[PDB]
Parts: sequence; structure tokens; C-alpha cells
Amino acid sequence: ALAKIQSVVNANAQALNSLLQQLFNKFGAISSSLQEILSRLDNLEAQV
Amino acid sequence: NFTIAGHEEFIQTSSPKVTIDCSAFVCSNYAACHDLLSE
Repeated sequence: ALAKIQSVVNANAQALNSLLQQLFNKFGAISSSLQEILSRLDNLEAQV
Repeated sequence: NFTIAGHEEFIQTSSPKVTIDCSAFVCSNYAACHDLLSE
């Protein structure tokens, strides 16, 4: 049962961790996040 | 009467187990097709 408790805590933390790491997937175009794209373009193309 | 008769129930306790080879499902191995998936 202690292991079961831990598995609950761990699975929940893990779900959140995997969610957190989706931020760094490119899902497409280069530089998966934030200002890196903006720094190169900052224009309508970047908006796409 | 004191009659006796049968009854029955299906229940459905379980179902088939399925797995999917993600990325193979998405693409047959076409090389760079899989590379786009890693991208």
C-alpha cells in the first residue's frame, strides 16, 4: 500500500511533467519557443 | 406450482487489449517522414 500511495503521487507528478515538456516540442517550425522566433523575424511570417 | 427455471447474464468484465506503434501508424518507414515526426 505505501507503494500504491507513491505510485499515485508519482503518476500525477509525471503527468504534469510530461505536460511541461510539451512546451519545448517544436510542433513544426524551428525554435520551439518564445522570443527565439520573434528575434529572427518579428513579422507576419513569424505570426504564422 | 413450486416451479424452477434458469436465468443468465453476460457481465462483460473485460475487453480486448490494444496497442499502437506510434509513428509506425502515422507513417510507414519512409525515412525523412519519420524525421519530421521527431521534429
